[PDB]
Amino acid sequence: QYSPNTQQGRTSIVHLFEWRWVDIALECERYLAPKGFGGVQVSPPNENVAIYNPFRPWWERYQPVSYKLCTRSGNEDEFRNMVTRCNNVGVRIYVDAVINHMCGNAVSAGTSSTCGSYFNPGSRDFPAVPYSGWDFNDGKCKTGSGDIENYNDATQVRDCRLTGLLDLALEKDYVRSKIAEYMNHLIDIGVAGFRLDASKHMWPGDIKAILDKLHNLNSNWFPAGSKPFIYQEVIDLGGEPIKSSDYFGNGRVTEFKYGAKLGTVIRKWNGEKMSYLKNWGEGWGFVPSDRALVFVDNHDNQRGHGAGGASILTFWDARLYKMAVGFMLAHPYGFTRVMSSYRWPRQFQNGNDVNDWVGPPNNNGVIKEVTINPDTTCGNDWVCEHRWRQIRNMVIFRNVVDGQPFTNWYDNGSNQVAFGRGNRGFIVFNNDDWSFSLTLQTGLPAGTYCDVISGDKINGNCTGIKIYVSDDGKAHFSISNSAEDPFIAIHAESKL
Ligand SMILES: CCOC(=O)/C=C/c1ccc(O)c(O)c1
Ligand SMILES: CCOC(=O)/C=C/c1ccc(O)c(O)c1
Ligand SMILES: CCOC(=O)/C=C/c1ccc(O)c(O)c1
Ligand SMILES: *[C@@H]1O[C@H](CO)[C@@H](O)[C@H](O)[C@H]1NC(C)=O
Ligand SMILES: [Ca+2]
Ligand SMILES: [Cl-]
Repeated sequence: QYSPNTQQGRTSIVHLFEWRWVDIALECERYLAPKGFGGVQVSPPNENVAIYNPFRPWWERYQPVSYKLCTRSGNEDEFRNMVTRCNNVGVRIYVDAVINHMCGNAVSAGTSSTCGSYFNPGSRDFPAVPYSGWDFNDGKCKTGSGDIENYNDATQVRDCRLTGLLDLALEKDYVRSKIAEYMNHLIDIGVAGFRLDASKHMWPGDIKAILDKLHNLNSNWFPAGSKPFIYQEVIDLGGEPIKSSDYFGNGRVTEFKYGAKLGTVIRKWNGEKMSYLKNWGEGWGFVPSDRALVFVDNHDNQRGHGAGGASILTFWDARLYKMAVGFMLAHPYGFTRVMSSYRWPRQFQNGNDVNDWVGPPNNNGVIKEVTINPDTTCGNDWVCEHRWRQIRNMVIFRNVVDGQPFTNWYDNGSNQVAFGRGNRGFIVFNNDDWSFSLTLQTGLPAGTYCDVISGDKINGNCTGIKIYVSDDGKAHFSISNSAEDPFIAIHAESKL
């Protein structure tokens, strides 16, 4: 459950948030496989509630009505077509598995379902699964409301309703088996693994009993004996009784302190500075690298439903976002996930921002198509961060330096830092308020290399900055603090 099951040399996954299955299939063929992306995390593919408004909020997909594969991203035929085409070009599919709960215990304030299945939250009746009142934790939870009242309390966190969502009794083997039936149907179609939603709200032993029922991967594409990659969503910020180490036996765990701290460091909060990232990873008290799923959108779609660290980013903030993603993709700690988002307005109040009824671009309920502009960016309100040159080229950097050690760290005691990845990559960052201009030791061999942040290596030549490495691996780097991207990255495949 710890190995990503990606093709050798492909080292990251991209979350194509709410994209349609057809658009992900095309993206796998025209962009993700040619650019070496390891896989895609898709939004929940199972049937969910549809509020009566239109209003198609993003959170509707986290309220299951059944396990039929029928959502605004597409139906089962479209889902199987996407998994087949993506696996055929070596791009894996990871499903967001919503298994802790069904929909809101109320929600009947006005609602329907995405594939027409009947459901009634009040009587706990979900006949398309089938689940009844005997399959929920209403009698195990001991709070007066039935909802979680203290989110650091270990028993309420796992047995009571998360924000009113009907909580499944995962100690029953019937419930564990229905969930495994759904997840096994997905593995058999060709899925390579899963994001386990709300894992903090499930007991480690119940998750393991579900995982022990999971199938080996489809051996028409994966070697025999391969097991599904599992990454558990658990926000563990520090002193609470629930800890990420309660879940290492089941698979990887999301390290939310990674994106939170990389965000406060790049923003210099409280005097923090990038030179403190010298011992980034386990030196910062994070989970072990072989159990970490890392990302920098600490909390994307930062609406009111969220109890943790958070930082969403715009223009001067897109600059900080690209710097954070580049540091993450060059650093060897953890398995990396990049987020691809959609555009949505903000309100500018409550302290930071509050336009929160966000939902993806939609064609009257169904997700809109992803369009590609002539410069390879996207239209139709999709942001496509994974197509930004600086991010895409850092996804490639991570592949090129796969397995090489962290080495050659440099820092100026403030926010100008640099490090190498063995003899195959080197990266330099300037987040101070003055320019950087110095000769540093790399582990790279002599030659001319293209900076992949400011340009590309096209046809034996570079489109942006060129870096010259001398015979003893030293190289001069000059970075203005006024550059749009104050960092430079070079690697073995961007050498001329
Ligand atoms: C121009 C893009 O067309 C497609 O991507 C075809 C997707 C597709 C999905 C499900 C099917 O059963 C199918 O025949 C085709
Ligand atoms: C080298 C071993 O390090 C660990 O096992 C870290 C465990 C750990 C558990 C929970 C956390 O929230 C965390 O940051 C770290
Ligand atoms: C000139 C740009 O053309 C496009 O962006 C086509 C997007 C597209 C084409 C076919 C599809 O089935 C789809 O989902 C999306
Ligand atoms: C590409 O251009 C750089 C200068 O920008 C030069 O050093 C390099 O030799 C050129 N490539 C070839 C193959 O001549
Ligand atoms: Ca629970
Ligand atoms: Cl997550």
